[PDB]
Amino acid sequence: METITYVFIFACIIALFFFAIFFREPPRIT
Amino acid sequence: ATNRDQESSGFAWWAGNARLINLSGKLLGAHVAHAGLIVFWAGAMTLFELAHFIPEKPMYEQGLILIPHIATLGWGVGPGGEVVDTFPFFVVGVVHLISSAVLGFGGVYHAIRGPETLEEYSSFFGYDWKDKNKMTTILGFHLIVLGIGALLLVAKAMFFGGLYDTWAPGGGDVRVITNPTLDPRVIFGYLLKSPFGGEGWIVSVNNLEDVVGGHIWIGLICIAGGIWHILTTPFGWARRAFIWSGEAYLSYSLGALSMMGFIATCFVWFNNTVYPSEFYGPTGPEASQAQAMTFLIRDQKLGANVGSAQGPTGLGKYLMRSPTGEIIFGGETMRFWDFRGPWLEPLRGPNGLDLNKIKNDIQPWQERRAAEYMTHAPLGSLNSVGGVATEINSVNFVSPRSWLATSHFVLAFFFLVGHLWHAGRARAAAAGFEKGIDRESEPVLSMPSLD
Amino acid sequence: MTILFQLALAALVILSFVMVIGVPVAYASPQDWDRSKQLIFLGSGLWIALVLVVGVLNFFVV
Amino acid sequence: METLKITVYIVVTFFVLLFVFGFLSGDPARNPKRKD
Amino acid sequence: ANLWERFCNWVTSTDNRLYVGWFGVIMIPTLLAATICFVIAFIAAPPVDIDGIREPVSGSLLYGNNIITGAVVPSSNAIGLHFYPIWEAASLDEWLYNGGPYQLIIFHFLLGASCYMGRQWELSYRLGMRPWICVAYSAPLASAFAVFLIYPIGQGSFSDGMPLGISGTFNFMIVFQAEHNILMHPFHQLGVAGVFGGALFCAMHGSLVTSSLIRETTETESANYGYKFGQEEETYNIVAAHGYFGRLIFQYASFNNSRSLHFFLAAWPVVGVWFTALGISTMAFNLNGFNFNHSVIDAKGNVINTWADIINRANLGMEVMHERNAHNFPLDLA
Amino acid sequence: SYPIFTVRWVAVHTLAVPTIFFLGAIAAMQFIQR
Amino acid sequence: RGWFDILDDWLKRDRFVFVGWSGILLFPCAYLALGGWLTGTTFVTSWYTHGLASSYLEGCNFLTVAVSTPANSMGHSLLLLWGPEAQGDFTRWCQLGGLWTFIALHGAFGLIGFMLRQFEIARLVGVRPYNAIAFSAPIAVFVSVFLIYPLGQSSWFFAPSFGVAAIFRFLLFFQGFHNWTLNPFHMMGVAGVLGGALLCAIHGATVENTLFQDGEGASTFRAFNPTQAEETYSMVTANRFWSQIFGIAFSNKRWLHFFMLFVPVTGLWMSAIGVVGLALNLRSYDFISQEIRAAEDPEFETFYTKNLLLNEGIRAWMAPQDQPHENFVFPEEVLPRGNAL
Amino acid sequence: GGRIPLWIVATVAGMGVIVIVGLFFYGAYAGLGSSL
Amino acid sequence: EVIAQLTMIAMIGIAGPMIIFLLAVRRGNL
Amino acid sequence: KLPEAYAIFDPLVDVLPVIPVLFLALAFVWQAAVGFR
Ligand code: CLA
Ligand code: CLA
Ligand code: CLA
Ligand code: CLA
Ligand code: CLA
Ligand SMILES: CC1=C(/C=C/C(C)=C/C=C/C(C)=C/C=C/C=C(C)/C=C/C=C(C)/C=C/C2=C(C)CCCC2(C)C)C(C)(C)CCC1
Ligand SMILES: CC1=C(/C=C/C(C)=C/C=C/C(C)=C/C=C/C=C(C)/C=C/C=C(C)/C=C/C2=C(C)CCCC2(C)C)C(C)(C)CCC1
Ligand SMILES: CC1=C(/C=C/C(C)=C/C=C/C(C)=C/C=C/C=C(C)/C=C/C=C(C)/C=C/C2=C(C)CCCC2(C)C)C(C)(C)CCC1
Ligand code: OEX
Ligand SMILES: [Cl-]
Ligand SMILES: [Cl-]
Ligand SMILES: [Fe+2]
Repeated sequence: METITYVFIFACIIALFFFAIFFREPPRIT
Repeated sequence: ATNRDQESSGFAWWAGNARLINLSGKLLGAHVAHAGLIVFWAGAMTLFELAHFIPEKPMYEQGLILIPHIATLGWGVGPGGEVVDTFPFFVVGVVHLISSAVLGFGGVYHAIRGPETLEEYSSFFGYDWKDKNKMTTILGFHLIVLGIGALLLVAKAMFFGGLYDTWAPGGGDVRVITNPTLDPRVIFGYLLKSPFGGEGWIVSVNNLEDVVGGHIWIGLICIAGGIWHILTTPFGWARRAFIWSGEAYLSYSLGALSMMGFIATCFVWFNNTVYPSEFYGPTGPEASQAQAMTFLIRDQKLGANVGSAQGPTGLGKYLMRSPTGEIIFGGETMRFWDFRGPWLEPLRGPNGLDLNKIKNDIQPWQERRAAEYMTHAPLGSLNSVGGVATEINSVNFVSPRSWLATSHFVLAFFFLVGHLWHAGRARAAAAGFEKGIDRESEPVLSMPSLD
Repeated sequence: MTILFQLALAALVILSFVMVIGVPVAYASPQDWDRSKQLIFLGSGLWIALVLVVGVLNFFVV
Repeated sequence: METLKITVYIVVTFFVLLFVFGFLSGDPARNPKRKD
Repeated sequence: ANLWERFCNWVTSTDNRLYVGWFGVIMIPTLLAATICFVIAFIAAPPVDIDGIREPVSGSLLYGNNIITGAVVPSSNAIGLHFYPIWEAASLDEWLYNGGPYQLIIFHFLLGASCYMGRQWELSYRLGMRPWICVAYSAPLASAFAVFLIYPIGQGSFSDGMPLGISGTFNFMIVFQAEHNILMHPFHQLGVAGVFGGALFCAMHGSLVTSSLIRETTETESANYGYKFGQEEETYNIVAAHGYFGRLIFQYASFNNSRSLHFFLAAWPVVGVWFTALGISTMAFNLNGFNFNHSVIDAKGNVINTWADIINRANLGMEVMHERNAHNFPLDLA
Repeated sequence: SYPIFTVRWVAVHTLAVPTIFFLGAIAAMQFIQR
Repeated sequence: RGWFDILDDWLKRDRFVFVGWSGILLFPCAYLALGGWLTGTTFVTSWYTHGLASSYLEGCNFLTVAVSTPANSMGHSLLLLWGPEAQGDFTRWCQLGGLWTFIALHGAFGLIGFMLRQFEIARLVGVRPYNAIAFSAPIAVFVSVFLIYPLGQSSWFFAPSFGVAAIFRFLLFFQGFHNWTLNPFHMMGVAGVLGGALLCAIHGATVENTLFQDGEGASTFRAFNPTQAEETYSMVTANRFWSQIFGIAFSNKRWLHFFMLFVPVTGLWMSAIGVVGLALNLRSYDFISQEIRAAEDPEFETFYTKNLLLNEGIRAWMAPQDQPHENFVFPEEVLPRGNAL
Repeated sequence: GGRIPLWIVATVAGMGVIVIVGLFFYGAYAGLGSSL
Repeated sequence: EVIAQLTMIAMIGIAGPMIIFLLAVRRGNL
Repeated sequence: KLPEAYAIFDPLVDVLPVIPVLFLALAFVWQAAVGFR
């Protein structure tokens, strides 16, 4: 149960990277 | 004025040697001044080492770096590396020192009175950084000079007394080299060797035949390319790929010295042919190999069968095997089974170390050579306390291998920083945003958004 | 020859020490670039003579 | 193992040639600026 | 035009979400190779004999580790500095037993990490920027070069490099102290002043700027909405911050110039970490820290211990215990 | 024109006077034979 | 108009070195803590408390000089000069470690004075007191390490000693006895220090490489005057650079400079909590599942067990002299040692 | 208010500190704290 | 002995600033 | 050892290697004379 718990958290942090980059809030100028 | 303040030159005082990028005269006086400063230390440090020198002690117990450079060339040393005459060391120190004044005489002249410009004083010495032909000829000029200096080393080896050769039979001694190796399959066979364990790239050279023969290929290559770059001008593909500016050329040389800096570090640490162990001391792998043989001799004298001695790990206590099957020493020194030394090779056979010759053919000179190298392993503190980090104060010793490796790694890294600084800069100066982004023409504002 | 050496070598150092301070001061000085020039031909031309004698006369005291 | 060795030698050679001929393809002219 | 010209325009395109570049052509495959192998090794790699004495060390999660203790174990001491790719082992099972993956990871990593540094110059050149951000990144990069290659070179084996794990790094620091006394070496001391002052100057500069924001929001909403992206105005009063910090110390101990200040913030930690990288690179050739063992001694000859002699006691405890079966002889010279 | 004895005068001499005194004491210690 | 407001005016006079009401507590306490350390490391010994030499007069250098903590028999005594221990003798006061409590306590109120100095000056010039709030981390670090930790153990003896080499011994003591590297509160503290050093270098370098050309000099330092209203470096160019190189990038200057406050300040606070736990020996020393497995499987080995063997060596070899009051005597046959070494 | 140049005192005070610290580094090899 | 080393390093060390001082008084090209 | 004819110059050769360092120090005395222009 431990090994599944560590890799599951690791996978969420990697999935969090994909959204924080390609689905960020666009910075716009004015 | 004369570009000696920030208002006129644009550079501050902490970057003011850059006020000479287009002052060929004052810049000529700066290099020859710095050239005389090296020649000065070359002679002033050698006479200091000779003054503090003692023949009875080994050179590595006295903190010398250049006397071994003179001794390796065969000047002043006899059989076994023993010093027989200190007069050659004295001449090298004085001639390098007396010569320090003449360049210092001209380096000060070309910098204080000499024409701050030479383009109107002489068409031959005046140059333009953008002049691709004038630059390749100065490169070709100095190539021939360095090519001649390469043939000076072999001139010493083949015609003027020879070189000290640690691999000489029956003990180290100076020997005239009569058959320099010129085979390109061997000389250029070094450049393609892996730089990993067991291979060593060009650090693996282990005979003065290959050292001498390699230096004469370099001698002519620098003469051929020297004449080549005098009679040629860079092709089309060479002009659209490089930056042609005064600082860009400096950055190309910084990255070249950095590479040569790291190469020399691994040389003195691993190589024991051109850096003899009788002068600089045993290497890292050498001294660790010497400890394994020191205790083989001791325990075998008392009745131990070293061949069948099983250590606690299951591997041999004194002898084991390399991953390819060669019989090597046991312990932590298994990593150093690639070491080759004249005090150990007599016991090496077709399949590694020979157990029979170990029982019968070990000589008392090998027992002292192994003990001496064991007690002079390149380990020491910054305040020069010999031994491991937990040793107590007594033996004043760190190996010249340590001073030479650590110092020339610090420089090689800092020059790699110098390349990165000056090379990325010459790019930004050749473009021309090296001082900031233009406000009314900021490039990023004209580009599409990323999202 | 015997002592005509520690006098010539000590005179070599004394001349070397006065120029090293004397040459560069003469160097950036527009006091007398012709008056202050021939003492540089003399000293340097004499400096070469003093190193040439101390060198070849060396061999009689070595 | 020898088959894998040839593949890596080809892959590595393919990417290092894209690197050398990439900079040689007029890199200093690729700047938002003066192009020469 | 031709396809090669169109390809070169795409590699150097400033409109890509993630810039590729010619350095990126090398960086992307080398990094992707290193992480994919690292992730798989950290989870399911079998035990590895690092010290070459037929004593494997478990390092993966499936073999009884957690995030704190798991590690990718360095290659065997029987290999030393020898190049050990997959095709030099008679199979994968032999490759995993001798610490094969460790070499493949650190090699593809240091390669991609160096191209990452050049990639910083490359995009700076295409955007009209000054180029010296890569120089600041050279300090952490040279640090990675020291503990992963420069030190295994000087000692002669990759088994002595820093493991790829949390507890593995702790094992690297303790042994390095017993054999080199890194705490008494000045370069590590300069490295501590770089990281302590780096965090000090980070908290300071961050506080003083957040102490003098122009009031442009209410109390109900966040203060960050007083700044808008791309505005020409500076959202904090610089001379107001100079008037505060200049009175805490004295007037001339404060930076009135913004460019001189951010240079100091970049200079201090970078050259400081440069030294602690050079400290590891020099102690690789066994030029260790200051040795003051038994350096004070009384009028008779009794050793009057100092705080340095106590440090020598803790060092002796680590040295006699590390790699408890790897040694057969009284001296540990590598 | 300018004053001489200020609070800046006291702050300087509180650290300058003992420092030179300590630099002399530590100097004499370099010749202490055991 | 009274004497209070007259004294208030004099303290807040804009002079070269600002005094203020906070100075009455800051200046005398900061001058005695430092001067006490300089007096100790130059002249004072620690022979009767630790069995060590620790002054320049005895032959120590800048690295080994220290003001050692008092002996273990003194307990948590304040060791006042007029107290029941020294009984007014200044010589015997130095010989038992009175200077250590003289430096720790005067230095503690000195830190309080300096933080009050940050609140007082911030009010006079009309700024936000975020600099004072950031100084709370170095104070929580000093209190937990030099005061809360020794109060949890046996005496002031096991507190840090004011010396360069005495601090290195403090860390090795925490490795061998506490396994302080394994504690997750030191790990977060490490991340707050190395992270703040990362931000400090990457922010200053990004500013230096995204500036506008506001001048005609090759050294771009003179192109700035403090009284502008425009930004000296491009924020939108630095955002695009880091968006394409790293993936994300800052887009708000006010958030960026607050983030540089939060990361290093929070890191030190977390490491202070971990030391407060160690005062009671509440350590993160072991993983029970590992030890249950390794005790019954003589082939299971991880870097965790290798480090514990190193901890067992540090304790058994440094204890007899680092803790001389215990009168430890270990024969040669009980000392944990590997093979050969 | 400046009858003696600042660069002169800068060198004198600079040469003055070079000697005093060198006296300290020298003392590391003689007398107490020299291990001998 | 010791004095012989210190006597001359003082002369070598004074020679430097002497050059900058001599032309400062004679208004040389500094 | 050195020679014996050059033996009187032992304290002189003991200080010569440091001379290169002084040229770098001279650049700051000489620029402090011009005021860091
Ligand atoms: C072949 C070598 C070489 C050459 C000729 C140059 C030439 C130049 N560089 Mg470069 N540089 C080099 C290598 C070189 N560099 C290396 C290796 C690095 C990396 C460390 C740098 C980093 C660098 C930077 C960062 C900058 C330059 C700049 C410059 C220009 C002005 C430099 C100047 O005025 O110095 C002034 C000299 C000093 C201020 C003295 C510095 C003293 C150092 C820091 C300490 C010495 C250490 C020593 C071991 C200890 C001293 C002992 C002490 C106790 C007395 C000039 C064109 C500047 C530029 O861009 O110009 C356009 C600039 O900003 N250089
Ligand atoms: C070996 C290193 C080196 C060299 C060769 C030079 C050389 C030079 N520098 Mg540089 N510089 C250096 C280090 C060096 N510097 C360092 C470390 C710094 C940082 C502190 C600087 C900062 C700097 C700035 C900011 C500037 C220079 C300038 C100059 C040039 C003009 C010198 C002048 O007019 O002085 C005039 C000074 C005098 C007349 C006083 C006497 C000086 C002499 C030369 C001393 C020599 C004494 C010596 C013992 C005599 C030889 C013995 C004899 C027997 C042979 C000159 C080519 C300037 C320039 O670019 O010119 C256009 C300039 O603006 N330098
Ligand atoms: C790289 C070094 C270098 C370079 C490029 C120059 C270049 C120049 N110098 Mg300079 N000079 C140098 C070193 C250098 N010098 C040194 C070391 C000294 C001290 C002795 C001088 C002293 C000096 C003075 C006093 C004067 C010049 C002048 C000149 C200019 C005229 C040259 C001429 O008429 O020669 C014509 C060519 C010849 C006479 C042929 C000579 C061939 C050489 C000497 C034979 C041996 C060379 C050999 C290969 C090098 C030995 C290598 C060794 C260092 C290892 C010219 C710009 C003059 C000037 O500016 O005009 C007014 C001037 O008055 N120089
Ligand atoms: C100090 C030495 C030196 C320097 C700086 C130069 C500089 C130059 N030469 Mg010259 N050259 C030299 C010596 C030198 N030369 C000598 C001695 C010879 C005689 C053999 C020549 C013969 C020569 C010819 C025939 C030509 C040049 C050309 C050039 C120009 C292009 C350089 C270039 O593109 O390199 C970049 C190099 C490459 C793109 C080659 C590929 C890079 C390889 C694959 C990298 C491998 C390195 C690796 C990391 C380690 C290598 C070790 C081992 C594996 C081999 C440049 C001005 C050209 C020109 O325009 O001049 C008219 C030209 O046609 N050179
Ligand atoms: C703001 C300045 C300041 C502060 C906060 C401190 C704080 C401290 N000092 Mg320090 N000290 C200072 C300045 C300061 N010092 C200066 C300038 C000197 C130089 C002379 C010293 C010299 C010094 C020494 C030599 C020692 C201390 C010590 C101490 C500690 C104990 C003090 C104590 O119990 O006093 C108690 C006094 C009070 C609480 C004052 C309260 C008085 C009120 C108003 C009532 C008045 C009574 C009234 C007159 C009736 C008379 C009583 C009658 C019945 C007899 C404490 C940490 C001791 C220490 O650190 O030991 C480890 C110690 O030995 N101090
Ligand atoms: C430009 C410049 C600079 C630089 C300078 C230089 C770099 C110079 C050099 C100089 C030099 C480079 C010099 C040299 C000199 C030399 C000499 C002067 C020598 C002498 C010798 C002698 C006298 C010897 C003797 C002897 C003998 C003979 C025998 C044995 C014994 C004896 C050793 C004693 C600077 C930075 C400052 C700044 C400004 C500008
Ligand atoms: C405790 C006590 C007290 C107090 C005292 C005091 C307050 C003292 C002070 C003292 C002091 C106030 C001292 C000082 C000292 C100082 C010093 C000792 C310094 C030195 C230094 C030097 C020598 C320098 C060095 C350096 C540096 C820093 C940097 C770089 C360079 C050099 C290396 C040079 C009293 C009686 C009140 C009461 C009771 C007890
Ligand atoms: C070999 C020989 C010779 C030669 C010698 C020479 C060549 C010398 C040179 C000399 C030199 C060339 C010297 C120099 C010196 C320098 C100095 C002594 C400097 C000092 C420095 C300082 C002290 C600085 C200060 C400062 C300032 C000014 C400002 C800023 C800050 C400071 C603090 C950094 C003769 C002839 C005797 C003869 C015998 C043999
Ligand atoms: O492997 Mn990892 O650690 Ca460098 O010392 Mn030797 O080897 Mn082992 O013992 Mn100590
Ligand atoms: Cl271990
Ligand atoms: Cl062993
Ligand atoms: Fe900022």
